[PDB]
Amino acid sequence: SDLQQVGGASARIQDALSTVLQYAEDVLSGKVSADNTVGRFLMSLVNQVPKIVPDDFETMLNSNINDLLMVTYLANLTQSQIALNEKLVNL
Amino acid sequence: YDLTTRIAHFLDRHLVFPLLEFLSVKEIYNEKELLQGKLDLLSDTNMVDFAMDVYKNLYSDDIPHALREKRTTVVAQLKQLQAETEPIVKMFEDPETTRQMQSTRDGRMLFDYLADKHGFRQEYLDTLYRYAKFQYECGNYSGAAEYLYFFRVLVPATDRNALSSLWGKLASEILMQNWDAAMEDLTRLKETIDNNSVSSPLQSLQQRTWLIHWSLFVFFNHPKGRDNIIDLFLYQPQYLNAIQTMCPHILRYLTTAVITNKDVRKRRQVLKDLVKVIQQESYTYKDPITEFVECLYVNFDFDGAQKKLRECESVLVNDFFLVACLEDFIENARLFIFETFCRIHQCISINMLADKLNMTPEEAERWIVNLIRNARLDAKIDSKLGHVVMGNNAVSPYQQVIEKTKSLSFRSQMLAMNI
Repeated sequence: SDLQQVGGASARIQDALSTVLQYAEDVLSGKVSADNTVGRFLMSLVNQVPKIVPDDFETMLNSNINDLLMVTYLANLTQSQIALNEKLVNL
Repeated sequence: YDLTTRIAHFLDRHLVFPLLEFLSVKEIYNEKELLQGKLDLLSDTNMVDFAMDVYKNLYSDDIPHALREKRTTVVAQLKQLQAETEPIVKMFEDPETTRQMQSTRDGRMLFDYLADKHGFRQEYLDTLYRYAKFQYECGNYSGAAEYLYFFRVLVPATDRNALSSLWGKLASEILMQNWDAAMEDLTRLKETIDNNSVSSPLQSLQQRTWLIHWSLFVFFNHPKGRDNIIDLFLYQPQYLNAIQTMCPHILRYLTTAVITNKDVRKRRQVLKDLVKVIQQESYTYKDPITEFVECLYVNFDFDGAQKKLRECESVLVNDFFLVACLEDFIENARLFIFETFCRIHQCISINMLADKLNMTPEEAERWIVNLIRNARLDAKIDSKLGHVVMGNNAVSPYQQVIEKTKSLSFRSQMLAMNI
């Protein structure tokens, strides 16, 4: 959660930075150091996450979320069975 | 098995009145003809079935056997031989013997009515004993034997005479076609084998074979007799070891009488405990038509099997044996192989079923719809490719485990929280 807040704090700095970088070009002339350089950084982000785009891949992602949820659900069941064994042997 | 070690010393030394000789040089379906010969010897001469034997293929040699007994009906055998033109010059025993028998029945019949009318206990037993010799000597006179056996049966040496009388009344009235009397002595015979008698090796075996002979041929409710015979003496497909077993045929009728009167769940036990036990392993390599049904079923073939079963239908529809439920057997054989095939299948083309069995593809579609209509097949049917598609690939086993594990334990903890 601390890492997610650091990442959202950073992402909000990126929104503010790119807004300033564009507006510098609109106002008079700007963005020369931020041209194909930043366009490669933003692409470097996008190529990694979200990887690709089609329906096949998001369907695969949602199936994996259901399996990760199933493993998490089974881990609640194992912990509850350990609790059922715990509750029988501490009376 | 205990009774099997009783067989093991003896080795097919069965006591049968015809001895060994049956109607020789027979042509069509030799396993069926061989079966008829072991059955004729073990039923002490059938008689009725001789006409059936001739109807399937022309044989002269029932005449053979048919000439040599008189107590079926003397006039019938004499007419059978004089129709053939057998020039015996040996038919002189009967007018003397029958005339002694006529005097014997009427000079018993006068006592018959006195003993009934007086009701005296010694007189009735003496009149019964004086009767018992006569009805043993000639049961042709069938209704006279039935009147005698309606009341007491038993005479001083009880076991042998009662048991032979039950077999004789059952045999006579099966031949005469009096079913109610035959149904009575099918019932009376299976009651009588409890106690038992001395049970010297061959006696118990002959009793097993007599139960097979009345149960086999099917008149009324023989699926109940199928249930009574199998769990009696504990589940065997032939009921004898010592290598020579061949009765041969009972498993064929028995399988159908499970399929058309019960769920097939249930044929998994028949496959282990009747089909793969060594008595059937002995029988299978003596009957390739029985072998094709079992061997195709246990190996799960799709298109050698269905053609060979259709080839077998052609022989089976020309079986002249009594069985009653013939197309019931054949149709549920077609269904049961299809049901077995469809258990793990992905697809079936409607046409590819139709060409194979020689039926029209609409008739094949409506037949598959009847499997679905009865819930003998989960499916979807493709309307525009004409293929039926199955899909029972059950994704997620976890929940029905979860149901049981936490229902018992959690409620058991709740039971604990009260003392």
